[PDB]
Order: sequence, then C-alpha cells, then structure tokens
Amino acid sequence: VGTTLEALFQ
Amino acid sequence: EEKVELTLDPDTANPRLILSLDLKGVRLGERAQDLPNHPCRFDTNTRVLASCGFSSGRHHWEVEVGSKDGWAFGVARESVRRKGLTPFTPEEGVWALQLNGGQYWAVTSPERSPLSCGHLSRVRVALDLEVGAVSFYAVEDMRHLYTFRVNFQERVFPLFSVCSTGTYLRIWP
Repeated sequence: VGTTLEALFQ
Repeated sequence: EEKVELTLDPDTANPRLILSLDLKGVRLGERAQDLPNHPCRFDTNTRVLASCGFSSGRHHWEVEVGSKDGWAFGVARESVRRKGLTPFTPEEGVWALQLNGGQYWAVTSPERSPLSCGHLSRVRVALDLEVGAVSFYAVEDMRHLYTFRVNFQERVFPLFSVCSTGTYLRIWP
C-alpha cells in the first residue's frame, strides 16, 4: 500500500 | 483555448529543486539551498508552481518530461498547502500525471490510474476552467492521455514536482 519512498515527497 | 508562456516561480520552489536560469526547467538537487522565507514556498514536498495562475478561461502549455522515474506535473489549486508534508492527491489540490515505478499514472486517489500510452516526451496540458477539466495529450500525435473533471472554485496554477535526482521537467516553447 501507499507510495514508494522518495515518491512520498512528490 | 489559449496558448500560454509560463515561467517557474522560484519563491514557490522547494529549496532542493534546481531551476534553470530561464525558469523553464526543474530537477532535484542533493540537499536544500538557503533560500529566503516565503509563505508560498513548498518546504517539504518537491514542488514548484508557475508564476501565473488562471481564474477563468481555457489555457494550454507543453511540458517536456524526463525518461526516468520521479516527476509529476499538472495543475494545483492555489490553496494547496505549502508548509509540511502533504499527500500528492486530488483532495489535497493537485491534478497530475506521474512517472513512478517505471510506468505512467494519472494520480487519482485513493488508487492511481495506470496509463497505457507509449513513451512520453512532450505533453500538452489543457486547462478548461469554463467546463472544469484538466486534460493531457502526447504532443507528437495529440493522443489523449487523461482528463480530470473538477469544477474549480479558485485560481489554478501549473504544477511541477520532481522527487528523484535523475529526471527533469521543462516548460517547452
């Protein structure tokens, strides 16, 4: 579930 | 509709973003620079807006996109939260395409919408505040990629985000 790591800061 | 010539607003930009001198291109640098304080500056999410937003009418622009993961772009409502970590979702005020995990998405929420649209090099973003829509097309054949339907209630800005150091976005002439 949720985003990949760096993608959380998109 | 109306073609618009956009420039990135460096006071909105997350301080890790590297903006070209002509204010068309954006990539992600390693570490933040000591940039001046502004309420409009995204301090956590890796975002930047154009300097010009739109309150009425139809407008379009083009965006050249990198081939590696890490970008997302489209539009944001002006009230998108700038301070603190926000979700990159429509309910938080961003309507965007994204290259992530090796494939393209329209960032719908709670589940993103995967696209089958070949390779993207340049994309036309068409904002229609009359009917309430934001649409994306591949420039080379005008193939339709996705349309978000939203009856916008405030000023809407071109939005760009880069969360990985190996890719870029560029407003394209």
